[PDB]
Amino acid sequence: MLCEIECRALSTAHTRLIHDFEPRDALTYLEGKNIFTEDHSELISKMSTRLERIANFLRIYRRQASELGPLIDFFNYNNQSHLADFLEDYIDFAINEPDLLRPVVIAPQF
Amino acid sequence: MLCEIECRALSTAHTRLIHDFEPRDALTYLEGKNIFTEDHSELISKMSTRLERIANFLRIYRRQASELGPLIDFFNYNNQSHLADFLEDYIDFAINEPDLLRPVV
Amino acid sequence: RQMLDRKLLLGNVPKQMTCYIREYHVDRVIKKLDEMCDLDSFFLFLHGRAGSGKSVIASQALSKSDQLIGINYDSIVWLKDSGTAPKSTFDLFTDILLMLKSEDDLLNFPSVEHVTSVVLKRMICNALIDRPNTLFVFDDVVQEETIRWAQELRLRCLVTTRDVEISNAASQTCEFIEVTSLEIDECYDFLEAYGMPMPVGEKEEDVLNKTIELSSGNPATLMMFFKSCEPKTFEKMAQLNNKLESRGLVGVECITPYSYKSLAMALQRCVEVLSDEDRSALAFAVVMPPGVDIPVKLWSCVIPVEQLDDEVADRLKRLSKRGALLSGKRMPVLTFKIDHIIHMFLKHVVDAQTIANGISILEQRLLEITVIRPEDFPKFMQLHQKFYDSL
Amino acid sequence: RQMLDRKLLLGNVPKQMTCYIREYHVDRVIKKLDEMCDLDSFFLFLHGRAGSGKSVIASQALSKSDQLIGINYDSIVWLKDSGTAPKSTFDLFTDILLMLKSEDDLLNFPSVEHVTSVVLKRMICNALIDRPNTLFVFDDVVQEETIRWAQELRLRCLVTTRDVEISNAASQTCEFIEVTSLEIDECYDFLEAYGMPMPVGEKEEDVLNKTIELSSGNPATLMMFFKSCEPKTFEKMAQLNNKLESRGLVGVECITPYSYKSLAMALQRCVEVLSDEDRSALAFAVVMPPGVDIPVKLWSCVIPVEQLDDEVADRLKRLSKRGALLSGKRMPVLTFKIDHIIHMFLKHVVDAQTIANGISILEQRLLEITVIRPEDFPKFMQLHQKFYDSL
Ligand SMILES: Nc1ncnc2c1ncn2[C@@H]1O[C@H](COP(=O)(O)OP(=O)(O)OP(=O)(O)O)[C@@H](O)[C@H]1O
Ligand SMILES: Nc1ncnc2c1ncn2[C@@H]1O[C@H](COP(=O)(O)OP(=O)(O)OP(=O)(O)O)[C@@H](O)[C@H]1O
Ligand SMILES: [Mg+2]
Ligand SMILES: [Mg+2]
Repeated sequence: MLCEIECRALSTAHTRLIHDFEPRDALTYLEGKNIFTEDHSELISKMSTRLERIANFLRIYRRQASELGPLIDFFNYNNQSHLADFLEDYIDFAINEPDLLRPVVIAPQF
Repeated sequence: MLCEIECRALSTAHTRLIHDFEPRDALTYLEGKNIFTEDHSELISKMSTRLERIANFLRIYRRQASELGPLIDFFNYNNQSHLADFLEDYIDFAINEPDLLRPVV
Repeated sequence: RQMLDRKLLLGNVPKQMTCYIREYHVDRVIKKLDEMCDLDSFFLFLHGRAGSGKSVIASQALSKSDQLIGINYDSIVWLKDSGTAPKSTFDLFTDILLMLKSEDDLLNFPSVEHVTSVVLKRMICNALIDRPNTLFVFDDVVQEETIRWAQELRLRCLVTTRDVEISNAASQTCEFIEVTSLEIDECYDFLEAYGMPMPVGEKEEDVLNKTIELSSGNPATLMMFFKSCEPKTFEKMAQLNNKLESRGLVGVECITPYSYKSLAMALQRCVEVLSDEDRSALAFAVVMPPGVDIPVKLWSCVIPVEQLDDEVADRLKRLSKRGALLSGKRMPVLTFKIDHIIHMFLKHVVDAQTIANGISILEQRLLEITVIRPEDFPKFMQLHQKFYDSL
Repeated sequence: RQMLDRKLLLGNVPKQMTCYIREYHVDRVIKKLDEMCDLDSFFLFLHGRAGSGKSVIASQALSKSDQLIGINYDSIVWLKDSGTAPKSTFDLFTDILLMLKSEDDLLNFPSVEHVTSVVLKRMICNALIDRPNTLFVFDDVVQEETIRWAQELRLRCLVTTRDVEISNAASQTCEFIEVTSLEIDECYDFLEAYGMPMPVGEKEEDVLNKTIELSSGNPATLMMFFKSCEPKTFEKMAQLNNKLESRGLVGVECITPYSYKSLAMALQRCVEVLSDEDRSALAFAVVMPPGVDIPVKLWSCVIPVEQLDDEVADRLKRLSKRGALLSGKRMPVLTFKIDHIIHMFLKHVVDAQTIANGISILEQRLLEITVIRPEDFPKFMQLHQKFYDSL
């Protein structure tokens, strides 16, 4: 399982994960890095709308991974690096430099 | 582009690149050795905090250079040699030996 | 500023007051909440007298700055408690399970009533994952079981309550904010805000001051007085005042935003919960100076039970720490005091015989015996003979 | 150290206490648990007086080290028993079936109550495959029926209980840790921990001492007496030590973390379970020099019921092994002793008559025909008359 910090990130960066993203694109990369199952990919892969595949990808994902690695190491490869960069920035304004998360990486989207 | 070794180094030596460093200091030396662009230096040069200029210097950098040379050959000249020495040490404990960590603990 | 409203509505947060806002409190309920972004499973106690306005200010803060929702906390869950039964502390969480649940599978909502607690609790903290930085507002806690369960649920809680004797159950650091009676200067603002005649006749001035004194900062009652001055005529406020010294809150009772027509209806509930022996202490507290700093011994005279009079003080402190029923002061000398609003309720509700009985005993103690010094002058009950003649 | 908390929360483990840790015990409840990794289906009995603090120690012993959960045992299941009905020993396991179950299929949870005890048992040991080397904390066992089923379920159990007369139910590796009354030196630490004037002045040191004696080293009632030292003034501690020798635990009752407002409310339950004839023994314990090593024969005088007498001792041993109400020693001579806390419960918990009645019987056999030797001086229980003087 993840936690509040790692799940608060998937939620904060949600206005964005809706405008450009697709869970079908990540299913192959995750059945692989060992974080899914052949029913998992079935469940998220056959979904009429994308907000469905997205809400199932973010639900299923928060349970399966020991951390938020194999999803930054994916928006990179998928030419959606403007995404994996935002999330890695957010994970950094928490461990090393505390406090700075709310003024810097949280407010500019109110 | 770099790779996992050269990018794992910029990450491992990160607790340090925050305490003493500045991307403005390196922009001139890199627009030069041909690894930046006049929008690149604009983007990293106008940033309110340094952790911004640092995170953009390390993001932008990992894409542009064919290798991790023109950044050791800089912490040297900038009196920040205690940095370029740590990174050259790290590139060596991998360049001269074929053994590391495996998937373990 | 349009995303908040989505989040406020879905967290069942009541709309904050607009025509009059308290910057000092609302601004003090927001501050303390921001300070707790790093902290987890914390209690904030917005405690006060019945009708003070605690519940209004919580929502006020929640909706004012947009930082609390979005920046400091991701979502809001605001649930009214008011639980008295023993099943109530369990029922609240069933309503807090579906709240937390998805719009999907409210259809699948099972026979939740027939479920073990150890399951509702585990079932909640099992779905609470999908809820990063959650702030739960528990408007109107009476029982400590809700405080108990909550601490077992490692929740982040704003809490509106009257009794601050249950916040202490929790064995974790707790922050408190007391909703005091509306200060004199403030009141004025409250009136002008809703609307009232401006100070014009020196007497009219003085009379308005007396009125603000009576209702010891109880916006609920203040509203009751206001709503019921429709003529908005001073000449009709003076007709209304009188009605009070002859009908208690009862006559003033009118339809208001308050769930309650009459404040006496509210305070009832504050007199039921009271320790059986503490109830009578209050019952005998009726025959006392109103809004006057008076000694413990002078009180020892009417209150039930060797140089062990201290038991009087213990009752007066406990009673004061249950919806602010009393206002004990430490210096110069240990003294308490009643408030008019707190006075018209008990007076018009308690037994007159007890009132008389009490008034008869006091004289016995007397014969035995703002800078009042009832140390050589307690013998005399003639100082408040004005109040004393009324019965 | 973040994975534990996940595992603790899901196993319904309570927040470990922080402001004061009983080192020697928590460190003795962890040790013994580590020693048991191979031996499967074992019982650990953390048994003590009521409010003596057993349950808190299990919270801490599973919350200090990172070894017990992850290293020594994979998962935790902590369930509070408190079962009295005959359906209770079955109901506990229904709550231990869903605990063990997956987050999925709590929806599918069937009509579990309507099933045979041969199915709930088989149904549990059928799903118990998933989690191996799993320990189950059974906070507050009263019925030996629990200990029975568990042994049939080959479980690994920590057990918090007051009566240590149920382990007899298990034919097995039973190991024990007794939560004693808080030692004198320790207490001090407990007080200082919660913030309190320490023993400094003479009369006050002598005044601070009296306190412990009364609580007779008891954390629960040592807490209740502090949540009632609101002023925190020694002058107010003395005001109360008094309140105690006139109101028993009743007056000191102060709402706190303990599910119980009064210790007498707790001990009740320890006096209901008691053998009918053993119950009668408790009543006479009251009339006795509280906190004194006193002979068996001197007890034979008040206790109900032969050329040879040994029935008094049998009652005193059984009674001592069931809530730790009485403390008996072997050497120099077979003697037992009551504890103040165990004494005030009765002083306010027995028929006002049966106290006085019993005193007359003791005086009758009194005439007859720390090194107390009531062998030539029993005729005069005056050494204890200091207490006997009291009605
Ligand atoms: N800031 C305010 N503006 C306008 N009216 C107020 C305000 N504060 C309190 N009131 C009056 O009190 C009523 C509701 O009081 P509120 O719920 O705020 O008090 P409370 O402390 O919650 O009482 P309780 O604890 O019984 O819920 C409103 O209908 C209004 O009449
Ligand atoms: N280490 C401690 N720190 C603080 N308070 C304690 C401690 N141990 C016991 N207490 C007091 O006792 C109360 C709970 O006692 P605890 O549950 O630990 O005893 P117990 O032996 O479980 O009693 P029971 O067997 O009746 O459950 C707490 O609310 C606290 O007041
Ligand atoms: Mg309200
Ligand atoms: Mg307990």
